[PDB]
Amino acid sequence: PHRYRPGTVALREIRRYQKSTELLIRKLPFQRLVREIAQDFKTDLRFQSSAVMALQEASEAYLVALFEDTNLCAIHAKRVTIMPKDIQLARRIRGER
Amino acid sequence: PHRYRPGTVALREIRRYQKSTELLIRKLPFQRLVREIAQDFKTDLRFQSSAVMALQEASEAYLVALFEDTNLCAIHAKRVTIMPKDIQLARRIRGER
Amino acid sequence: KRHRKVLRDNIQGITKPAIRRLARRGGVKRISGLIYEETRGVLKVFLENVIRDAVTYTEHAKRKTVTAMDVVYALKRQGRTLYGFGG
Amino acid sequence: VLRDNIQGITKPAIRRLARRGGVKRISGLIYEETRGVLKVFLENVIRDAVTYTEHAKRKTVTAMDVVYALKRQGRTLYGFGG
Amino acid sequence: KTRKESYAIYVYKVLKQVHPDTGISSKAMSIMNSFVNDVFERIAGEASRLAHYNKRSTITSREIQTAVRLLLPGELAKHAVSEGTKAVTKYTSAK
Amino acid sequence: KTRKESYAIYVYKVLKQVHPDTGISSKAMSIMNSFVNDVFERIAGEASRLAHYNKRSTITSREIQTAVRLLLPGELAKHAVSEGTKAVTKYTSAK
Amino acid sequence: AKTRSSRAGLQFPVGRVHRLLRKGNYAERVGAGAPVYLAAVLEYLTAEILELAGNAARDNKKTRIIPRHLQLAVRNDEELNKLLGRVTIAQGGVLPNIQSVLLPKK
Amino acid sequence: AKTRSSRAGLQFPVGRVHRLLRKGNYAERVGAGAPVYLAAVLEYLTAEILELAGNAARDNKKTRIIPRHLQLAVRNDEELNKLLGRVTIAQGGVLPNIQSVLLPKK
DNA sequence: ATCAATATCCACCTGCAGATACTACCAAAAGTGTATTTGGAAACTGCTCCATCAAAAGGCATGTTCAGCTGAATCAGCTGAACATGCCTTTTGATGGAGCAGTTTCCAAATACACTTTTGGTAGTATCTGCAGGTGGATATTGAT
DNA sequence: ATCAATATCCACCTGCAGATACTACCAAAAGTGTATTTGGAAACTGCTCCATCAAAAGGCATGTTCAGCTGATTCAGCTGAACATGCCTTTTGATGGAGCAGTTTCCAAATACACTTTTGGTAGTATCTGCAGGTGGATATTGAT
Ligand SMILES: [Mg+2]
Repeated sequence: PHRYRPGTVALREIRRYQKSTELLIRKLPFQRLVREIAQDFKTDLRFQSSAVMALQEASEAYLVALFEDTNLCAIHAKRVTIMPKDIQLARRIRGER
Repeated sequence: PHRYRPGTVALREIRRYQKSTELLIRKLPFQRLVREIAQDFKTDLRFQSSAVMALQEASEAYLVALFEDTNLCAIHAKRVTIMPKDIQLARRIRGER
Repeated sequence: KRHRKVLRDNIQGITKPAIRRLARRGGVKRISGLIYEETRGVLKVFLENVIRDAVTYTEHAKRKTVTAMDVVYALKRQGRTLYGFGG
Repeated sequence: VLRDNIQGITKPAIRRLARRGGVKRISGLIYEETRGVLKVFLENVIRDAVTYTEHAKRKTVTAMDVVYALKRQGRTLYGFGG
Repeated sequence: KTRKESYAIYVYKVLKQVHPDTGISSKAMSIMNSFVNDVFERIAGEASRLAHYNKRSTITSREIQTAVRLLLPGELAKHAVSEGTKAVTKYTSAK
Repeated sequence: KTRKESYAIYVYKVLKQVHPDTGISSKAMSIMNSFVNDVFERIAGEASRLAHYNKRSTITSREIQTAVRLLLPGELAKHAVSEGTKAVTKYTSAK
Repeated sequence: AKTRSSRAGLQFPVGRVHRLLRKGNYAERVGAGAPVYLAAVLEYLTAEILELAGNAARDNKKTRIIPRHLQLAVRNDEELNKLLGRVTIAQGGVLPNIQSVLLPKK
Repeated sequence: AKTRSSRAGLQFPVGRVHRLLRKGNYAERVGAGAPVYLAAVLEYLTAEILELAGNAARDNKKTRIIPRHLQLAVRNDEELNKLLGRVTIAQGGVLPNIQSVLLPKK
């Protein structure tokens, strides 16, 4: 019976994911989500597959940057745990509100 | 023998200044600072009166707004006192750092 | 075409593990349980804004297909320029 | 009484600005920090304005030189032309 | 000496329709003028871009329209689009 | 089968100049292609505005020059200005 | 002779708008409706702001609109605020607003 | 029989850059030096990025520059990082960077 | 420290994807040359409006005092990380057509040029007034007790 | 609570900075009539690649467990708020002169147009090679003790 202490796999993962460049959201789920939102703006639309890829690349890049900013907000609060309030502070300061 | 509590006048001034629109830096000091800074870019420069004005308007707007985000950053860390870190966090998230 | 499957609740395909991976790439060690819904919301707003503009470009061109270029131009308008897809 | 111009931006003036921004209590170190920030702001904007001046073969920075610099720095200002 | 143009009088005409007893400071009018010029550039700029994207040599009301949609927030876009299509109808039918 | 142009062969030439045993993936070339188009559009835009602001109808190498000083940061601007000046001087004398 | 503005029922100069578009290098060519459309939109947006700035004047017991009135008008309206969200109105000040944690205790 | 590129001592295409300036409607007229000067700047910047990207390829024992290398190049260089501070390189990943307080012990 | 469970780092290999190659060709380029149009530098100059400075105004540098904030120390409760476990969902590879995108004809529409009419910016002189800035006194707010 | 120091409120008054009003004016747009050039919907159809179906690769959901994080509590001490005004810097206003902006000029350079050549793209069919993803095998990291 063996166990890593909480935080050890987490750091392992940070090193792993910061080292690679593959998209981290599954393709199809993300694709449905796009098609859904789009349909709600306009019916009977098609997407070039690269257009979905473009969106996915943008979206993941946006979200990863948002989390660094979020992480900074937590740390500023003397925490190591990101919370919705941190995301909210980031987005206000960023002028997304 | 009558003294106001810490923060009473602070609140009073917030109300006063949030109500007015005058510039809150003295014209002359600001004009020198502008000219000094411009000197490193080109010598023997003259400035329109309205150009110095425009710069002041923009600087004070900029700084007032940064104090808003700064204040939010202090509050996020459960404080009421703005500190250089709060300015730093604000400028980092704004993408100025 | 006969029949056209109903899309609903797809936001949920953005799973807890996928969101954890993105946090990781973003250098996050610890994640409170409430982050996942919050992230789903934020992503939804992000996509709506980009897809609206993308689709607007599509319609202006009188097309039925959204191009890599429509998205690239939408991304540019919103100050999130993308390289790697034709723009 | 020899003194840098940056110091002309005084404690009470910086305090007033903070106040307009809704700030109640201010750490002592804020004043130097703010001066630093303001200096970078003016540098960036002035650099760009002067660059407009030089281009126009002038020796006077015009309000329009400033207005245009502000526009490309993403800080559009209204009320000084353009 | 050289004539310095402005939207100032048109702004002033519109002020009167909207608030016939209300005046406007110089500084305020300058700001209003900036505003018009700004939005002008933003809309034209987007329309230009649109034309180019679609290999077209002309900026037509369709471009200004899409431009307005892309630039204006929800409700403001809608009303502006309606005022826009309105004005073009009215102008066409008029001899 | 419409002809889609890019900067790819020029990026490749320049690549050979600096790193003679190094190749570039087609995705990496795509990004390189995007980057040139981007910087082109950004310089051409600044040049465009600059001309207008100065009631000029012509974009000269002087306009490009200021655009570069406006757009690029410090050291990249200094060096880019050399190389463009160098190329114009050498262009003028070369006929 | 009858102005294109009066034909389109507009206070805003269709003629000038037309011209400014040509000498703007926006495209090679410019259709006839574009300036009409564009001018309407500008008139429209001018009205909205003037309306709300007037109201703002009224509130403060004034008949002359000043910058402060344009600022209060724009930042108290969600949609105008968003459109002008990277714009500074000279001499506008800010909306009165104090974070509640900064208020003294009851 | 000589191209303007060779005349200017450039790899990048002066003709092409001339052509693209005209159709982009940046101004009525395009001077003769402009495409020369711009094509040079373009070539300078692309050389600078390729140099740095090449090094990242080599630091990883690779022979073919891929998007990750472009990203390592840009993000590691203060000036290229600012020039492209609002741009995203598809397939570029991020820089390894873990904040201090997150690491183990004291 | 010692042991050991587990991740990590090499090194070496091998199919094959995707990259470099090449030969045919071509349309759309860029180049060359000669004719005609003009933008903007260049030079003189007139009048703002900008730097300078004396006199009049008035905001701030000072140091002392202590209320109340920030941050360290401590702790219980419980959230969120790790992991084992069962299997559903996505990924990968191979077959039908909606729609995009490429060619062409053709007129509805925008350009151009010159002309004739008015509008809008300025300046002139004067014309007018909304309100910032001051008074007085009534009432609210804050803080001491 | 009460009591009093001071801030805040409203009303009314008043001079003038800054607004609206005005006519000449003239010059420069904007609009009107005539001839020219050009763009892009509609009609048509090749053909790319998008949507939509079945088989294989592995990531997701869920429950359990407890490590350690968060956020409450308390508290000492440090640090920023408030305070009074003579004192020194900024503001207001007065006046030459830099330079910016208006104007006219003329030519080097740009547009235009018309063969003439070069080249950058693709397409067809081939040919090469960097490295991703598999293996096993040697060394680091981690956590119990
Ligand atoms: Mg739906």
